[PDB]
Amino acid sequence: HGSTTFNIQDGPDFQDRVVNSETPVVVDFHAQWCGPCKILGPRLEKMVAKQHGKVVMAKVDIDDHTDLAIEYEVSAVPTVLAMKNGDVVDKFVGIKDEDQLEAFLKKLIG
Amino acid sequence: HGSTTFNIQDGPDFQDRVVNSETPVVVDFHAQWCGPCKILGPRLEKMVAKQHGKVVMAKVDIDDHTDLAIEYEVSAVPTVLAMKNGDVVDKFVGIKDEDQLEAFLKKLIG
Repeated sequence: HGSTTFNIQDGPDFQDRVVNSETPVVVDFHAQWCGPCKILGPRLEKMVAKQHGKVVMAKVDIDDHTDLAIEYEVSAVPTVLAMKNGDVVDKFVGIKDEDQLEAFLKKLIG
Repeated sequence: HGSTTFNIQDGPDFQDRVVNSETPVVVDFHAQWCGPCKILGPRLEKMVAKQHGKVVMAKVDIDDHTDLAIEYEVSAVPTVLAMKNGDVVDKFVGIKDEDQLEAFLKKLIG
């Protein structure tokens, strides 16, 4: 699909848009009961969008995607994984501000 | 309805077995991706079971029951709420050992 930011809909959708992505990906594990996700989520989303295809953001609602949180050993939300060619290359938990997200994205993109 | 320990199945099951409970209730909010819930869960279930109906334990899987987590402002798991006559009277987050769980239940029960 056209957008660099998207909700993961299922396991195949994850395999295709994350594992098989040809660009680096930020996977944002969140949930509707997690207050801090409501700050982080839109923040990162906007900054990912500004990169115009150099990075993509897969949003994963943990409640709809329990398997995925198990596979990635997510124990709290928000968790954001940086992924490349199918593997995890960086991670953080909790909120980060704009400068920190910018640094996180530059480290991933180059 | 003979067990003092039970999984909450839906909204009405919650209003009936927790809000409308005649006994003190320990509500355990857990998920399959949360490691520490696998220590706490069985430990607390066993200790509640030993009380033979002076308290009950309502288990709430947060992924099957997002709504309850939103209502009770659960921000992380494990979160355990103590409830009586439909109100929240105590709370803790994370694992506790048997001495702590034992004090917690004596404070609740009396």
